[PDB]
Amino acid sequence: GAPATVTEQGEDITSKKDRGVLKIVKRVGNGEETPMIGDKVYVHYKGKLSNGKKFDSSHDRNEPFVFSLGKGQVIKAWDIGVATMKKGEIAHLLIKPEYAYGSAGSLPKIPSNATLFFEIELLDFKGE
Ligand SMILES: COc1cc2cc(c1OC)OCCCn1cc(nn1)C[C@@H](C)COC(=O)[C@@H]1CCCCN1C(=O)[C@H]2C1CCCCC1
Repeated sequence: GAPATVTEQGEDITSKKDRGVLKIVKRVGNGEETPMIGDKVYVHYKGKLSNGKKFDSSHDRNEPFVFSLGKGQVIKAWDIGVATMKKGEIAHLLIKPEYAYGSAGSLPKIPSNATLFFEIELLDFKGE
């Protein structure tokens, strides 16, 4: 499925090049601009554990998820990944625990050493 394709063909977008955050562009966005640290970013997403029956989606609430890039509301992988995206882009990210909830996890929601998969659509971003 989608996660396996990211493993096999995804680009490593980490600085350390440790394959901690792998990305496939599923739909190319518009223009050249990508968001700056501090920008408010508006997305739709679906997320799941790799090896789990936990699934989460913005589409359930039928409203975009909004956060400030780099301000710490979301996992490191999201700060790294969303910063690479253009408006209108859809991407798949596969994420090792070091860039998500680590060895500890965050129970009950997130277990120890969980790999996460997301599909993210970057709808818009706006400066502070
Ligand atoms: C729908 O509720 C949740 C969704 C997800 C994780 C959740 C969660 O709350 C229960 O708990 C993680 C542990 C507690 N927590 C929450 C937050 N920080 N720590 C803020 C939260 C915004 C952090 O979430 C993220 O960084 C990522 C990216 C943004 C969208 C949600 N994210 C999740 O990790 C999901 C998670 C995805 C995989 C399947 C289980 C849910």
